[PDB]
Amino acid sequence: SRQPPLVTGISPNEGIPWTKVTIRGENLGTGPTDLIGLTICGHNCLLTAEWMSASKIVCRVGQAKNDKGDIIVTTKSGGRGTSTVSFKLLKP
Amino acid sequence: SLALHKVIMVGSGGVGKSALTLQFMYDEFVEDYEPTKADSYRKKVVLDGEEVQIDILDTAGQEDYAAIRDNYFRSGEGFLCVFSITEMESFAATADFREQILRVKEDENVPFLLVGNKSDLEDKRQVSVEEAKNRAEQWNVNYVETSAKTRANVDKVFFDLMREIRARKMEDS
Ligand SMILES: Nc1nc2c(ncn2[C@@H]2O[C@H](COP(=O)(O)OP(=O)(O)NP(=O)(O)O)[C@@H](O)[C@H]2O)c(=O)[nH]1
Ligand SMILES: [Mg+2]
Repeated sequence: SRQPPLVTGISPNEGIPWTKVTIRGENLGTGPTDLIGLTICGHNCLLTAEWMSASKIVCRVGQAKNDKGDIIVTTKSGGRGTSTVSFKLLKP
Repeated sequence: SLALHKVIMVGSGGVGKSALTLQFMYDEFVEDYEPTKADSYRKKVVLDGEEVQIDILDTAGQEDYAAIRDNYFRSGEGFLCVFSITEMESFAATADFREQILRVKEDENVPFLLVGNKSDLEDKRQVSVEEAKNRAEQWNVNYVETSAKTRANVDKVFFDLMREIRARKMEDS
């Protein structure tokens, strides 16, 4: 249906585990129920993901499984997305 | 493979660094309070007909940063030095930011723009246009007044800064 999610903003761009981050972009979901995937640094953050608008999702980062700060959003309407920015997971 | 211009937003707290960024990035403006630590934005934009990518590092206003600023500043190619026309204090603070930037980049001619934000609040102006202009000329940089609310000159400051970074990359390559 719609186009793939594209994350173009991350606030903040780094932080300790369980930091609350605001994700900005395009096609992040046509609604609250449209969101079916949210991985940051390989970590599944879907459970804490709160859809705000098609350009905004808020969630909490978790301990990394990857070393790349990739922000992958997946919607039912547009499929798996990509990000232009990365998140840096910090250690306490 | 596209050109990538790295812009950095600097200035005191509450002057509108984020508002300017979010209006430019997502065409929005909301009267909200949300102090920044460090946020990253990057998207495709068309500069003078050519598709490029702009990257924006939106930073914290609080001067609680010293060695942290150095790293951020070093990664940037151009800077938007923002202050609010309604807060003289933020204007006087620009001298410091300028100093810190020139230092790390070791370049007095680094792409730079002095931005007087919140132009829509003329009734609360504390910094005169004349004063702001004089400082900009002293530093040899352009001065532009903006409004993240009405979006006046917002696109202009980002485009002009990119053109400077662009020109700069022409000379060095
Ligand atoms: N009327 C008006 N309000 C503005 C303008 N720019 C920012 N504001 C308001 O001023 C407040 C602070 O803006 P904000 O972007 O958070 O400032 P900042 O410089 O990013 N803050 P910090 O340094 O703490 O990260 C917000 O409530 C915002 O809506 C403007 O041009 N006009
Ligand atoms: Mg901010």
